[PDB]
Amino acid sequence: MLTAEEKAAVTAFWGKVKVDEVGGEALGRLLVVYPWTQRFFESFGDLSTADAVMNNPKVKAHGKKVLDSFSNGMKHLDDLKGTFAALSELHCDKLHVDPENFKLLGNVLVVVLARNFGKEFTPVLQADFQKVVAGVANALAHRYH
Amino acid sequence: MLTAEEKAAVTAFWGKVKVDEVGGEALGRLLVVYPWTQRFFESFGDLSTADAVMNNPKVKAHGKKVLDSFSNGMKHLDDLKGTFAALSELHCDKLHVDPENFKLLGNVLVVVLARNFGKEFTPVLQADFQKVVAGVANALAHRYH
Amino acid sequence: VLSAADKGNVKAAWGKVGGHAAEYGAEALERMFLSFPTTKTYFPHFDLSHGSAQVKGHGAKVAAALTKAVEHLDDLPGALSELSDLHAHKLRVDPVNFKLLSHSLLVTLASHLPSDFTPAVHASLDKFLANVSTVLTSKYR
Amino acid sequence: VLSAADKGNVKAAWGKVGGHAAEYGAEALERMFLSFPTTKTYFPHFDLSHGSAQVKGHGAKVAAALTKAVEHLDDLPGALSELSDLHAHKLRVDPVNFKLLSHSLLVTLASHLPSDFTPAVHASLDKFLANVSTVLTSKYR
Ligand code: HEM
Ligand code: HEM
Ligand code: HEM
Ligand code: HEM
Repeated sequence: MLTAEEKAAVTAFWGKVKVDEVGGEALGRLLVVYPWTQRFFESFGDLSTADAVMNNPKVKAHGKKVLDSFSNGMKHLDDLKGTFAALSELHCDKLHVDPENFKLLGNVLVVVLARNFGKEFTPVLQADFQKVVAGVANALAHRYH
Repeated sequence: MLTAEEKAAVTAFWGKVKVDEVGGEALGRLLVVYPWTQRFFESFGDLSTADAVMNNPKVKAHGKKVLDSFSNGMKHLDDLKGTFAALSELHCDKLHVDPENFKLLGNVLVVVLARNFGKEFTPVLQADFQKVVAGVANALAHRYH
Repeated sequence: VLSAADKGNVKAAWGKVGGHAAEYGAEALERMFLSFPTTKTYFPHFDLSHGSAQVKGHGAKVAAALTKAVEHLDDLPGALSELSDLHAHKLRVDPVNFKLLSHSLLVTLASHLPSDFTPAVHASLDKFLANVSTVLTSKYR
Repeated sequence: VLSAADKGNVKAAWGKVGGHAAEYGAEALERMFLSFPTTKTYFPHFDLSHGSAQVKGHGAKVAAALTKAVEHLDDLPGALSELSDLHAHKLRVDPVNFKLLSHSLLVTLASHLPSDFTPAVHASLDKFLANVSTVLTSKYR
């Protein structure tokens, strides 16, 4: 996990991230970029086109939930395994989400932050952030590991 | 991991495995099938061709070392994380082997057993064996997760 | 991308498979379902009991598609269009599963052609299967 | 495998990159080495310091090969044969590295072309980068 710095930086940056917005774009991009992921969101309705996906109310709403868990995860960078324990159970045991997918989402999230913050999302910050999403991907993959 | 049912199965079959031969064949096929792995054994000499690789004495020799580690794991099937802590450390921390590679070797191992046992290595026996290799690969990749 | 050597090796292996393609096709499904139980989620309507006539019939379908691909090694996307359509667009199969069937298929060929399944042939077959997998999981139409 | 929409998206996005290709190519390398330090072991003879003139110059070369590939979307293997030889045969780069670089490039592009880096463009470029990656890790000689 992060050290004092990585953490603080990661932290400070996060304070500027509009979860609502960013979460809907992150989930949406996942379904667009790695389309097999749509299989898990069948109930979401129309995912027929990229526009349909990005504009789907279920996608957007679910995206916000995802980002909330991330924000929580950001408060407990110390214990990501503990914090994600329930989700680990859901995703692994009940949903059977191949863990490879957790990585794709974390990566898509970083792309999204880069998009929304431009240069402000520095190579150095990006890096602490890669640590974070890898930690989250590992916590969720626990019922595998 | 394995149930006692499966523990027994896996154990009985293994009793018949020619560690010398299987080991050398497993490592050799890895290097030939997934060529970039050759980068970690540059020191082994000539790995130019399949023939070269398969007949490389260091390859043969090292394949045995590995399978030996395998045999031991088989004995400590309930604590693979511990039994491989040392190796996890070597391969992850020192060698910087990407853990996906750990899955490739196990898989190669299963192909070799199948080539060597034919009908003896049944779908049901293979199934049990897959849990083992998955276990060993997760235990080796431990230093990451 | 396959070497000329890969293509010959694939053709050679396949010629050995010959009339047992279907059988091998069936055994592979069989091995996948047993070793990787999550693959079963894609077949809710299938009788997945050991020996199912359904899995057998399906094995023949799979084997039949693979022989088609072997024959059109220079235009797989062209050869397997209808199949990407089904796998990528219709069923939305996670790419990881294609790695499970490929492995299953190599395990199967190895056990039946121990003499023929040389490291070189193993290497080419792996590449070929990665190639088919890519075509089947791509939405290029 | 790329669709016709995919090719359109790649050509258009790369068109917007224009004269800043080298710069983006350099930033992608810097982001890669910083985020995934294991990547650095492929460049032991390089000064991987901040702003190394070596990294910047390397960035330029990587960007020029991508331009070349954009210009040859229909025959990557043919277009990148020399680079495959280098990366596959000589360097033996583990394919996971290509994923790290592809990611690194997408992060760079999104940050510099936010209004152009649409979900559609993002999908098309990701696929294009996986195709290049496949070529560069294949020994088709
Ligand atoms: C960073 C990784 C992820 C995080 C933090 C995350 C978070 C969440 C959260 C917070 C929920 C809702 C929990 C609740 O019902 O109270 C959820 C549900 C769900 N997740 Fe994820 N998720 C992640 C990755 C994925 C991936 C990669 C997939 C599949 C491609 C996936 C598929 C689902 C599905 C299908 C549901 C339930 C849908 C529903 O019932 O509405 N998740 N996830
Ligand atoms: C099933 C997974 C694996 C197991 C159980 C395993 C086991 C071993 C063992 C027992 C050793 C010798 C340690 C000693 O010197 O006492 C070793 C060393 C080594 N392993 Fe593996 N290994 C595995 C996978 C891999 C893979 C996939 C690679 C890379 C392609 C790899 C690369 C190496 C290297 C480079 C060495 C050291 C060579 C030397 O220093 O002589 N290992 N491994
Ligand atoms: C070597 C790769 C594969 C090949 C060549 C292949 C080939 C085929 C063929 C020929 C069919 C039947 C089409 C028809 O109705 O004529 C089919 C159907 C199907 N395949 Fe695959 N397949 C492959 C991989 C997979 C994988 C990995 C999965 C998921 C685990 C999968 C899931 C299915 C399903 C769910 C169906 C539809 C079954 C039905 O309702 O009849 N396929 N495939
Ligand atoms: C899209 C992916 C990539 C492209 C287009 C690319 C492109 C290039 C080019 C154009 C060169 C120099 C050729 C010349 O000498 O004119 C090169 C060299 C090299 N590449 Fe890549 N590369 C890619 C991925 C990678 C990856 C992922 C790595 C490892 C992390 C890597 C490691 C190297 C190394 C070590 C060299 C030799 C550097 C030197 O000694 O000058 N490449 N690459």
